[PDB]
Amino acid sequence: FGYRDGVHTAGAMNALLLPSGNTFIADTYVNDEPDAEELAEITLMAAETVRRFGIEPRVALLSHSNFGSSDCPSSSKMRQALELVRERAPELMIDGEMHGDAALVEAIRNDRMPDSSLKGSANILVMPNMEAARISYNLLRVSSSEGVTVGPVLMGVAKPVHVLTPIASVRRIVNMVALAVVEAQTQPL
Amino acid sequence: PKPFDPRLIVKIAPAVAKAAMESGVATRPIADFDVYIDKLTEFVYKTNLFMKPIFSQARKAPKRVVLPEGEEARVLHATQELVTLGLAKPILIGRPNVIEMRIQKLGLQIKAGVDFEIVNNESDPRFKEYWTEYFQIMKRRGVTQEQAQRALISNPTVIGAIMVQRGEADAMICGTVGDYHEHFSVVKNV
Amino acid sequence: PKPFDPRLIVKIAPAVAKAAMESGVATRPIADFDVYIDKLTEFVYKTNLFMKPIFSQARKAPKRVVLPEGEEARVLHATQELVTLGLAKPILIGRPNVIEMRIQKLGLQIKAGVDFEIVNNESDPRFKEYWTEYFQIMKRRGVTQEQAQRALISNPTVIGAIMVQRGEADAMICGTVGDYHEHFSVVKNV
Repeated sequence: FGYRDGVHTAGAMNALLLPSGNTFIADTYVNDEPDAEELAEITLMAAETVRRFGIEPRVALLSHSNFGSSDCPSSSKMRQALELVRERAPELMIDGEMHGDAALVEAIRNDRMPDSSLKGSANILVMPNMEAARISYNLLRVSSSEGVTVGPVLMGVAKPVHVLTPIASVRRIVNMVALAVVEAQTQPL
Repeated sequence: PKPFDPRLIVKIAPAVAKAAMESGVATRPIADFDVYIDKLTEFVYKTNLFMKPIFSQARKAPKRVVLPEGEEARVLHATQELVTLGLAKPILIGRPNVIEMRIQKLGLQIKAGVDFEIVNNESDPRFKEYWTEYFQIMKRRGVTQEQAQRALISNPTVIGAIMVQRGEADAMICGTVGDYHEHFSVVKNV
Repeated sequence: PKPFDPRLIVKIAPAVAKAAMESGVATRPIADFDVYIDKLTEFVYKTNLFMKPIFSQARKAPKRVVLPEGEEARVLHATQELVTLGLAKPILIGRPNVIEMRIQKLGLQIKAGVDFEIVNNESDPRFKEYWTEYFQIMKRRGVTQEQAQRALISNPTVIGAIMVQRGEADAMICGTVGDYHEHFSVVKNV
């Protein structure tokens, strides 16, 4: 198929149901160590996919650094990705980089950064590498006592296709068939 | 005066020269005494010949300079010599009691509030604005509000940099105690 | 007492149970009250069930612990609760006036010099030995003698680490204000 026009990367995104609501995690399956540009493109595609669900996207970039408390290369990569995203789509609600609890809890974020541009609890989480994304996704999947997901949604390819996992149940297959049909209804971009 | 006082030549020689001037025993009269005193000083201090344009330009319009390390003896001596030369308007940072006691101990003559200003770092009325501005600058570099307050209490260099940034001073001279790169990092960040 | 006081269950329920014990209306007598109070506490605090072996082992022989950050309200509350449980012998670092005034403000009952020791960082008789030892440790890591004295005056974590190293304490708990890695660096170096 190849990439859709205007994009040079692909990503995977998993849905999950936490006490704070529905939440998406990217990227979990494709890129082993994305750079800033790939992170920006993944963020934009994830925002569009979330918009499909009739939800107002809210993005958070996660790291062990908390608003510049560290200067390891990963945190710098997040800062560059954030500036790129703000350059491209100015109307998107996004902030970072921050800790996970700050992203999920309003009071913690407001204590440390009273004037953040992100309101409420984020519903899209972008990780620096596939290690963190996969580990967090699995641990949260088991610990959030439901154990149900909607993933992996694949974004970036020029045709409406998705790739599942061998442990996928019937309901997940039905959900992805419906989602692919919805994507294919409009003329592919 | 003690034998090794360096001001002896500068205070004596022009007076004797003027006494020669009045009594008519001189044979090679000097034009003006200012260049004479300058030459004597260049003999004394070995860098006046190099720094003379700087001193001449600076004496035309003094500015406000912050010395965060306002309890060192060297800084106090420098403040006295700066006031005497009429070359700047110093501002010191530290506890007023220690500064006054050491001024008495060293036998200087500069008087707090008349020749220079003392900023009490432990208790200042502008603490709120200072730490608020520091946080507004450094929030994305990993500085929480409590860290900002602690820094504005404990770090004189930060106080000096914030004072210069807001326009309450004009220059800062720091770093006579401690490592170079911590001061440089603070200055570059602010 | 206020309605939300958590000690209410622990103080009330065993007393009512013992009253039932005396009057003979009980039908399922309890063996000993200690496990009962423990179970109630595990209901209250949600981590006693996990930490019970640690508490039981620690209560057999208390040691000496240094809390360098001896002016925070949380540290004072923790000191009170540690003294009450008979679980350690705390040592606090800070200015005695502020510590006493805040103890009065919070309405605690621990008394300085009887339940815990206060080390006045600004003026201590063992300042010389402490900064000498710190310099002897850190001279090859770029720490001059003046830096050592300044650190032993201004940094409570260094004072605590030196106190532990010399054997005047047994453990240290620090880092409730400021960044993690500065405290960790000091601890690792010492």
